[PDB]
Amino acid sequence: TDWLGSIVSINCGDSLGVYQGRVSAVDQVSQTISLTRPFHNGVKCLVPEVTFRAGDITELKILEIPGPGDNQ
Repeated sequence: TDWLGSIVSINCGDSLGVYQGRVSAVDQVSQTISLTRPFHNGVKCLVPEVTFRAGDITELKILEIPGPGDNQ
């Protein structure tokens, strides 16, 4: 759950491409990671939260590390 509060770029492979955003949630049981207000193709997604399975991610880039405070 260490990714929480970071800003990341998540590549989901050829079919969905790349999403960038703040990590708002991490679910260790379902093995997912949620981005709030993510961008895709240089534009803000219309949906405010998108949740990805870790097993679908081909590359995770850490754009900003979490800050030292409450990231929940």
